[PDB]
Amino acid sequence: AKHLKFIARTVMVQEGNVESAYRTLNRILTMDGLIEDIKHRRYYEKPCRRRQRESYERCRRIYNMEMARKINFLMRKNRADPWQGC
Amino acid sequence: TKFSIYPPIPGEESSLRWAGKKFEEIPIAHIKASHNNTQIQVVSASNEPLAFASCGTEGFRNAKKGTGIAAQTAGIAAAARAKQKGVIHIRVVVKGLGPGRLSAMHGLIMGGLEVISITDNTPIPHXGCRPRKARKL
Amino acid sequence: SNEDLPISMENPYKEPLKKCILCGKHVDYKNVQLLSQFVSPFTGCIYGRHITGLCGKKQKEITKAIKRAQIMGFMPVTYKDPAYLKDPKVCNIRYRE
Amino acid sequence: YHEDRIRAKFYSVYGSGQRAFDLFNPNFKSTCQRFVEKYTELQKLGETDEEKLFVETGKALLAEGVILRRVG
Amino acid sequence: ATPSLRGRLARFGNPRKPVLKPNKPLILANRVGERRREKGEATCITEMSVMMACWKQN
Amino acid sequence: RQFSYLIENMARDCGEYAHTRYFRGGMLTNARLLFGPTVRLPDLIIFLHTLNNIFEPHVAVRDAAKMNIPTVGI
Amino acid sequence: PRYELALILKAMQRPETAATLKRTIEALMDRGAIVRDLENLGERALPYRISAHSQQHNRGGYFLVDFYAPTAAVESMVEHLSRDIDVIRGNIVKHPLTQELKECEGIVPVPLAEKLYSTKKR
Amino acid sequence: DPPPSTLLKDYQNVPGIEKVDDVVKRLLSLEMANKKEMLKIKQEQFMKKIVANPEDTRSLEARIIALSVKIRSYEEHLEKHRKDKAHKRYLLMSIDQRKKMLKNLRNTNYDVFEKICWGLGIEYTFPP
Amino acid sequence: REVLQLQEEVKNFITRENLEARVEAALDSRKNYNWAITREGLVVRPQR
Amino acid sequence: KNVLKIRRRKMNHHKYRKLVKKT
RNA sequence: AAACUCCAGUUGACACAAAAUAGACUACGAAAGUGGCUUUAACAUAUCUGAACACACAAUAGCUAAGACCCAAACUGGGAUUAGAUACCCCACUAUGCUUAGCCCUAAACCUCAACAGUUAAAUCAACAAAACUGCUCGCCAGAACACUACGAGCCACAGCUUAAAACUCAAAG
Ligand code: FES
Ligand SMILES: [K+]
Ligand SMILES: [K+]
Ligand SMILES: [K+]
Ligand SMILES: [Mg+2]
Ligand SMILES: [Mg+2]
Ligand SMILES: [Mg+2]
Ligand SMILES: [Mg+2]
Ligand SMILES: [Mg+2]
Ligand SMILES: [Mg+2]
Ligand SMILES: [Mg+2]
Ligand SMILES: [Mg+2]
Ligand SMILES: [Mg+2]
Ligand SMILES: [Mg+2]
Ligand SMILES: [Mg+2]
Ligand SMILES: [Mg+2]
Ligand SMILES: [Mg+2]
Ligand SMILES: [Mg+2]
Ligand SMILES: [Mg+2]
Ligand SMILES: [Mg+2]
Repeated sequence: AKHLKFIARTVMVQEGNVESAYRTLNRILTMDGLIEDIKHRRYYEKPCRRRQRESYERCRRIYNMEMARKINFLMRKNRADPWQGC
Repeated sequence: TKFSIYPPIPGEESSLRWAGKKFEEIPIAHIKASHNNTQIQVVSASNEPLAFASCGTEGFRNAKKGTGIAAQTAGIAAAARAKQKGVIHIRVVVKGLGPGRLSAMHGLIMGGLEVISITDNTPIPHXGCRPRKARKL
Repeated sequence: SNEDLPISMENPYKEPLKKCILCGKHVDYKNVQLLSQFVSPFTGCIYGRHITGLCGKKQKEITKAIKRAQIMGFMPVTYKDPAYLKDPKVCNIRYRE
Repeated sequence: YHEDRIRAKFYSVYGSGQRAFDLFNPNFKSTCQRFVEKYTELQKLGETDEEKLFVETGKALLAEGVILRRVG
Repeated sequence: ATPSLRGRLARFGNPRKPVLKPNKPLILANRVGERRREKGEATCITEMSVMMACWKQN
Repeated sequence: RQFSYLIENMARDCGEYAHTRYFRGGMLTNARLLFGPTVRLPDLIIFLHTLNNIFEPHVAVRDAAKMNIPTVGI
Repeated sequence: PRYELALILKAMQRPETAATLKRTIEALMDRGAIVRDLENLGERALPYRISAHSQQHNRGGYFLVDFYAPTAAVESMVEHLSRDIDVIRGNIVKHPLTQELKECEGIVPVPLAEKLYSTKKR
Repeated sequence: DPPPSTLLKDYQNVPGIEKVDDVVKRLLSLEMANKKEMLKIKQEQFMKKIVANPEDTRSLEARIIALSVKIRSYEEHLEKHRKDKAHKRYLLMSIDQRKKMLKNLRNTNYDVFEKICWGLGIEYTFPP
Repeated sequence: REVLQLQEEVKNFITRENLEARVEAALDSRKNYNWAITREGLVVRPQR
Repeated sequence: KNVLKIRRRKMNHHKYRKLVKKT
């Protein structure tokens, strides 16, 4: 309301490529957390349900970030069987 | 020069022109993408209404306004009325995550308007009014 | 006895502890150029430490300095001041890909 | 071991030389070990300071023809 | 880096209130989830729209 | 499995026996059914590797103790 | 103790800006303050539109006043600045340099938490 | 209350502070310090007036004096903040702790217990 | 040492005698608190 | 654990409050 | 569908309301609680344990009186659904959520794991859960149901809270 307009969340179109520009803007809003904030703000999330979701989202990150660290650690052993026949 | 996604600052001097008009002078297409309707108002850079079209004014009723095709039809209608008043290049400012968020801009492009930027003004309260209670579905 | 038995020391090869880029530097709310390096260019959102890479002590200092500068009339809230868009990029975030 | 202190400083100041470790040879002597052996020899003389003793060791090797390119 | 788990769970050593309340024990399973089928979307709405609009005109 | 061929040769050369393959359940504790009533079990079992291919103790270590067979193991 | 007054003044001509700064410094001294230094940070475009005293300001002069004052002076000085029509925004903070920067050795790494669940078979 | 001109406990014994400029003297005085700095001076005055060794801070006497200064600071805080429930608890706990300290001093050193009660104006009361 | 430093610093404090002169001097000068950090932890002061 | 013990107590309290209101 | 059309969109002005991001941090407080900014005051105890009742506190809801009112919202009204719909869905609006001054004193107030001091070796160990124990102290528990009940007593509470049984019944309850 007070801030200057056409500076925040504004993206310029390159060579009339609106699709690529919209995808870029949507990705900026996603990677900052705006899209997920807007959807959660439509209805009131009561404080107890918000804490239960944060705890769920936090435990999933940990598990998902530890599984991925193991996948990249074992990807080296996807090579062909070197002792084929034993 | 490398393309800058960042818009030209109004105060500083820029070489980017569209039909001899600076970024601060291009008319603005305000798109309100709600869950049930899409409203498009094209205004001049000096805040003078030029064209208005919504899914409701295009003959869609009830749940049929909240569709991509309905928003696209509103875009084409707004573009037609805006192009009569001399609008070619438009700065799109869309607020809301409704079904017609992207379709409305396609309609505007299909109608002969050129989009030079895409801004998001979706209102996000930083803490604000308590929203309605969750639906039991 | 024998002279070749291992002796008790502290790991002589131990590397020095890693320091955040702001370790030992004063974070002032007036220094908006520095503070702008840790906010989103599009939304003005404060980046988390997983993006900034700052230690816990400096992440708090930067957060508190931004919130002070913003309400005291030094820093914008909804976007990064366009003047500081060309400063050295120190945050590990990829927006265009 | 006592010499690990010397080895650590050598690797920090000079780094692993281009000479490659041959671990198959049970009697291989790396440039670092050569430094340790010389440094340990100069300590027997009676030098009680590391800085001076360390600097003197490097000079002895340069006289013998060893290439000691510091990281700097 | 993975978020820390020191003092996060309700354990006898932990004096503080629990940060995390995992329904399932935080222990990596020996399987990964299946690949999810992409939810289908209606294709060719734009091309359908232009054909139907011209029909109306002609 | 890097040493299955080497070990199987060493056994044949010294007139002894090697089992470097997947150890099927009951080879030692159910031998009379698997091999025959008059089968003679090993008197010594030498484990050149005591872990299986999931880094856990080879089942035969437990089974040798059940059958009172002394075991040598690296 | 030591404080810092971050004073955003209305964009005025030099004679009026000098009077306001004198007015402000004299108010500090009248309430028992010892003014240490005055720093001019320059006239800048305000980050956002500030409405003050029935005026909309888009530019302001940023000034800093370093002063020592009794603890009771702070509440009084804030009230004075509220009523000055040439001050867009005034905030008194404990001087940033009274707090001595603590010495940091670096980031101490924290390993994966262990023994969170029993080692029984599941 | 210590006059506002009283120099801070840290600078009262630095040599030559009586000859520094008046501006420097009021910058190192209680007027320009927080409330906690004036409480350190109150403690020193009680310690010198009552305790045999004003430098022994680990005796039951010094600890009763230090806690009594905190009790008074809580009573003054609560006179302005009458609905501060956290500090009302700190006051009531501090009063109970001093009663336990006074009971222990009365049981061990009665001659010094009388000097604590006189100097600090504490009237010992037997529990119900 | 702290008292001595303060006594030297108290000489250049604003008083009612030098107030007007010190206000004019402040209006002429500029003090910039802005500086940027790099990925290497080096301060890049502003060039203006 | 199931909430069968709570459910018995839930009904007892409900019927008690209704009785107190009625009389 | 009702509702609204004194409506909606753009722009400017504009709170006694609620506090994105930071927070992948895990800190403060006795607990309840505490996450916009600033300043003031300020976070008991140099052995530990020590109360349904003494003393001081204690989410939300509620009561008493006076204010504020964006939004949300029991109740209530309307629309729709339905065999019915005193609900679930839609719209409207009130008590209420906020401020000031007094009450009320409850919670799945639960991290259902008491305070303090130690230990990881033996039997580690019913099962599950969040591995198993030692010293010491206080509190509490002895089949289910009757029963967060009756009576008595206390309480600013008067359809309340705290304490809290028995008879009859059962061979299970868990
Ligand atoms: S690691 Fe030293 S302050 Fe960040
Ligand atoms: K906020
Ligand atoms: K109770
Ligand atoms: K619980
Ligand atoms: Mg569960
Ligand atoms: Mg019943
Ligand atoms: Mg209707
Ligand atoms: Mg106790
Ligand atoms: Mg009792
Ligand atoms: Mg209460
Ligand atoms: Mg109330
Ligand atoms: Mg409403
Ligand atoms: Mg109301
Ligand atoms: Mg709780
Ligand atoms: Mg206890
Ligand atoms: Mg313990
Ligand atoms: Mg009850
Ligand atoms: Mg009762
Ligand atoms: Mg009775
Ligand atoms: Mg009764």
